[PDB]
Amino acid sequence: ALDPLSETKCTLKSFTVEKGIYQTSNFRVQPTESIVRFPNITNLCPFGEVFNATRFASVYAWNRKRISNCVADYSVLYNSASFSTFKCYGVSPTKLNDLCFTNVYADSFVIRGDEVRQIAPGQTGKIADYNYKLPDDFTGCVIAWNSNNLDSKVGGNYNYRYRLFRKSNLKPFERDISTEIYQAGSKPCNGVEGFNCYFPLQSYGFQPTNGVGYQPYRVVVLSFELLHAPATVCGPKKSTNLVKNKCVNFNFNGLTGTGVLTESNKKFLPFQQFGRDIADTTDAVRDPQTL
Amino acid sequence: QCVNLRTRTQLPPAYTNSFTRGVYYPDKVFRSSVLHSTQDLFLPFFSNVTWFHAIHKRFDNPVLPFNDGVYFASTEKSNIIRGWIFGTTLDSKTQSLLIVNNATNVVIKVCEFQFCNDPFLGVYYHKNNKSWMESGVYSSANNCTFEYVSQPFLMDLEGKQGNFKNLREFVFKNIDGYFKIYSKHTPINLVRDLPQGFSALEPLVDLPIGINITRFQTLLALHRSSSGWTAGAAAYYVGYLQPRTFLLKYNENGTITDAVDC
Repeated sequence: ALDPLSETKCTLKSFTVEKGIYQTSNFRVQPTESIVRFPNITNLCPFGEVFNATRFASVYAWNRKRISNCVADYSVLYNSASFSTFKCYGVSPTKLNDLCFTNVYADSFVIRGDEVRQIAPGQTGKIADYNYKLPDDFTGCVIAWNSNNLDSKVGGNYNYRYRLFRKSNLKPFERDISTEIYQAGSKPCNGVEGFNCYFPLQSYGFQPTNGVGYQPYRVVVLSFELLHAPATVCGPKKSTNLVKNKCVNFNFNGLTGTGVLTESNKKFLPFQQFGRDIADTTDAVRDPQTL
Repeated sequence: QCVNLRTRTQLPPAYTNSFTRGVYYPDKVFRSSVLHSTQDLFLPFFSNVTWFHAIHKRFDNPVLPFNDGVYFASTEKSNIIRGWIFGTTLDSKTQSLLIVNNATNVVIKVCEFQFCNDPFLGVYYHKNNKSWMESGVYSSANNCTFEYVSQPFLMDLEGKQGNFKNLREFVFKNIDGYFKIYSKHTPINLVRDLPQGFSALEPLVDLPIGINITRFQTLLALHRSSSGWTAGAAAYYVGYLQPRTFLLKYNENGTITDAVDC
């Protein structure tokens, strides 16, 4: 590796060299930069809706919004700092953008501060058992935002209620809005509560003077599903500027390679994204952003 | 809901030969001045295609199979064909893919449509203040995932009869859950409702549906001035895809100009 003459002697395996021409190596231009292009991320789902909904459903009547066929930037919520608690199971919150999912649901409801501990896999309580239960294999996410300055009312917000007693425990993601009187004894309740009978639902005491444990918390549960069906929702992909006339590594929306990109005069069709040579080799591409 | 067109009589399954029709771009790849082979689902040349007629009692609207994929050659004057149905049971039991054209824009939906016995997108009092707009193809639907709308368009909903000057050919294929669609529009001179010659079909929309489809049905519109409605002149065809091998002659501008069935 000192000089080309010495590289000759190593190839020929001779300390002496005769007159002529000898091949010794293979020159190759190493890539300098790396291009990454990906089309715009328009048509985002309104994930801010459930996080900042004008009105929330009750706990026993927990609503659900489906999220699919869109790009969902999960790092916006993580870095938004508009929440009281945030915790994801199985996958970190900053890493969800690198994943694709078949279906994602948003179960929104409001609870007290101390009741947030029950929303997690393997928990039990008034909320976990009779109102809203999660499976032990829950690998979703849970976000909580204190709404004491928003949802509390003088005398308690009676529009938000929850179940205190039930004849049996709920299942994962089960919902029940029945007003059946919880029976304990053998006698019939006759539709009214009392001795060994109790109306299971009760209203919340969300007043402006509540504490950290009793104040209202706008909670949303984000469960992710990976099924046989193809992915309908994914995170956003990064992009950069467009380099030209320089050897780089290509990473387009669905293509990879290495070569010198340069303008051309080819005429693609409107629904034609990339090209091929006579030997099925790539020789031209359309930028995902600019046509 | 349950009542159907009592003035409906089914014609026998006539057949005609498809000379060189039904060739589409199997991929979004550009190729210039070459001749490439490809093994995919195509319509074999000079095959038989089921003829169908939709006019007031020669009005055909049966349920066909959709095992491998089919074709349409929709040529008409009154724009009777407004959309299609695709599904296994075509009721609330299984999911069903719905495509409709309401004379202002195309709309695609996947819901548990409990379809009627004789669904149609009709219009009534088409004499004054028509405005070219729709004026109940299913009874109920719930728990559904997909919705889509493309660019708008204007359709003529007036009752007319005569010769046709337009051919709108379509293809429908299920690609590993993706419901791919191809289409083309060209002027014609009507002969037997099956114009001839070669023309390539371009991709229109890709749809991640994921439904296991086995049947389909047309939404033939009806009009009057469901049991006693009229309909203008219209006809169409139905093909059947098969796993053939084809050559594709691309020109300089990436356009396919000829083909060969191997």
